Amino acid sequence: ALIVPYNLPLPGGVVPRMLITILGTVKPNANRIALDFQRGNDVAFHFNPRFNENNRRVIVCNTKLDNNWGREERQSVFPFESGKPFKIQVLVEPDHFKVAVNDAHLLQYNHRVKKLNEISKLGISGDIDLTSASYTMI
Ligand SMILES: COc1c(F)c(F)c(C(=O)N[C@H]2[C@@H](O)[C@@H](CO)O[C@@H](S[C@@H]3O[C@H](CO)[C@H](O)[C@H](NC(=O)c4c(F)c(F)c(OC)c(F)c4F)[C@H]3OS(=O)(=O)O)[C@@H]2O)c(F)c1F
Repeated sequence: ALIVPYNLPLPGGVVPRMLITILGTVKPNANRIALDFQRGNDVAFHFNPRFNENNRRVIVCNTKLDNNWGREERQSVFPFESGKPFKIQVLVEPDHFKVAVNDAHLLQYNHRVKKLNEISKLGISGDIDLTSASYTMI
């Protein structure tokens, strides 16, 4: 049981082979969830499940630079369910973040922010009960 929004420091930023694991439960009637991997005020990787965008469920990913959102990356697969426990794993690889939900690969997001070792915070927010947030090197 962690308070949301939660900040997970990433000391010395991220690096390939770093695995971030988030455990929680989606609230009933959730509207959205967000993971924000931040480089100072910039958002290197925003991962944003939306439960009701024009009555569709979609995950939006993007980068924020100098307070400007870039071009969104959207795909169709939506593994979250209101009221249910989830696991998000974010594995940093050399050219992308690799995301799996509930042990199934979901998406990749290519690195736009190049200075990986300055992406030194993960913010976790939105309509979840957050159980734990941690990292390990694999
Ligand atoms: C298929 O359907 C669509 C569509 F319907 C669209 F509208 C778009 C379109 O691009 N929509 C974007 C457009 O309307 C743009 C214009 O400013 O605004 C973004 S919204 C923006 O999108 C960003 C990523 O590009 C962020 O997701 C951003 N959200 C947050 O900052 C945010 C959040 F994600 C949270 F989860 C959150 O609380 C947990 C919160 F407080 C937030 F502020 C969020 O800002 S907020 O909705 O005002 O909060 C739309 O996605 C689209 F591409 C599609 F493909």
